Amino acid sequence: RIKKISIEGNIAAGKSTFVNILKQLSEDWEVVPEPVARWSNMSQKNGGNVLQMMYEKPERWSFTFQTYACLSRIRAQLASLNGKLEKPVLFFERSVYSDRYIFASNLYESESMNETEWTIYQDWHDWMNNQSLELDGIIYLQATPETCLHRIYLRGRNEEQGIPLEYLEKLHYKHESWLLHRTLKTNFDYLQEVPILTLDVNEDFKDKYESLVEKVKEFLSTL
Amino acid sequence: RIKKISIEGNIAAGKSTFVNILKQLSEDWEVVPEPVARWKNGGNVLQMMYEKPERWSFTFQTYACLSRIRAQLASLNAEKPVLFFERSVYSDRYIFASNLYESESMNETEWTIYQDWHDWMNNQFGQSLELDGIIYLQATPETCLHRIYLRGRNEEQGIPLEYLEKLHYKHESWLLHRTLKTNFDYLQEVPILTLDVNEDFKDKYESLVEKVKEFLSTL
Ligand SMILES: O=c1ccn([C@@H]2O[C@H](COP(=O)(O)OP(=O)(O)O)[C@@H](O)[C@H]2O)c(=O)[nH]1
Ligand SMILES: O=c1ccn([C@@H]2O[C@H](COP(=O)(O)OP(=O)(O)O)[C@@H](O)[C@H]2O)c(=O)[nH]1
Ligand SMILES: Nc1ncnc2c1ncn2[C@@H]1C[C@@H](O)[C@H](CO)O1
Ligand SMILES: Nc1ncnc2c1ncn2[C@@H]1C[C@@H](O)[C@H](CO)O1
Repeated sequence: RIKKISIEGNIAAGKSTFVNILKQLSEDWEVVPEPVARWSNMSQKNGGNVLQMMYEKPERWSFTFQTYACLSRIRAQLASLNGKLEKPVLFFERSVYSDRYIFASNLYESESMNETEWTIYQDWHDWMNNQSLELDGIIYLQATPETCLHRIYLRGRNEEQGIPLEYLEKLHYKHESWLLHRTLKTNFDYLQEVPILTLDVNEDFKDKYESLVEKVKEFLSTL
Repeated sequence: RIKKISIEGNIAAGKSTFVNILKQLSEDWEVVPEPVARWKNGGNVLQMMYEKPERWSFTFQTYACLSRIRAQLASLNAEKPVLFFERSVYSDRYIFASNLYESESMNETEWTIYQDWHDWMNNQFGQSLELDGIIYLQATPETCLHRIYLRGRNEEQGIPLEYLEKLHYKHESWLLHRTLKTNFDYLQEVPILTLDVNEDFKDKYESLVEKVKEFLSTL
């Protein structure tokens, strides 16, 4: 019996950092890192190609990217149900919900996907998933768009130095509608009541992470 | 129990005609017809695919092949049931997406990604969408183009002849010479039936339907 937890947060808030932190702390704790972040500096080929494209001309490629990136996530968390794990916990790096209600939905609103692409994507999504990876909990790593902005700066990936404060602000608002106010409605009945834990990570924690983690073990003890 | 046979063939060779014909002759005989034939968003995407195919080919193929996949999964649930599909997931790939890639309307990345996906879309869900046999409706491309005009269609009245030829050779290679190799290995074995439908058969299909039965009798 493996519990599944999704760790969520904006570009550069500290997800793979944190995710690599609890990694080391438990033999019963495994993580699945988001394939998009690894393409991000032969699936690596396809993955590498589509990301630069996506940046250069989102209005052309958001639909091919979002489907490929989401397919990539389903097969990764699947191959992890196997892999490992007495008191198992699987941490996901972001989820198939993130894909759709944060990134895909955002590109429609931005018009980089038209009604047709969005409507198709929505039922591919709806369908692709009805056919196991339901989550037991959600951890929300909360940071302001300016913290993420400088942390994209401490990361120094080429492509992301472009990314402007306004796109981060945009994504922040959607994480807050979804994970705090629980304002957003989904087409997945259960994700209206998945328990959620919200961690504030504006303060660095790379070597001052004990409370965060005590908070994690608590919430985990209450599932 | 429920055998699945594919009716294959170039555009307007007569596939929609033969399966409807076959459909009235036996309580054991049902069919699942390809959605592109049928073509809301499928209709916008189809229309866009005629407009700027270098833009919409990847998107159309996706939707077209999963729109097919579910349709056939929906049908899959008499004494000797036989379900004929109006083409298969293989047609989608090794006839159409192929060609479109070959014609540069998909780039390498697009192509590789689609093959990957397909590879996975039709394995995860291979539970009986797998074919028992294939019936190749064989027509000359010059025949298929009269039937293009016969069927009288908006967008269709301009199919260059040359395209139909693009589609012929691919069929012949897969279906006649059997030169074409895949990643659906079973496929390079499965019995194929080659039918000549150059002669109109709308009201003369007994010889056609005789063979289909001699054929089904050996599976
Ligand atoms: O407490 C922290 C958390 C994160 N980071 C840095 O912020 C950048 C982006 O964080 P990460 O890649 O983990 O964010 P993700 O987007 O994966 O959430 C990296 O340079 C991390 O070193 C940091 O310096 N202090
Ligand atoms: O023996 C035949 C078979 C077909 N057709 C006509 O050819 C057109 C296209 O055939 P169909 O839609 O069946 O071809 P498909 O694309 O479905 O292979 C239709 O208007 C048919 O009525 C015909 O006149 N004689
Ligand atoms: N679905 C997605 N998952 C993870 N990251 C995504 C997704 N869609 C877009 N991105 C990011 C945002 C940006 O860094 C780049 C393309 O804009 O990829
Ligand atoms: N996958 C496909 N299945 C059936 N027809 C297709 C497919 N891809 C393209 N077509 C045809 C070719 C042309 O007649 C029209 C527009 O591309 O649809």
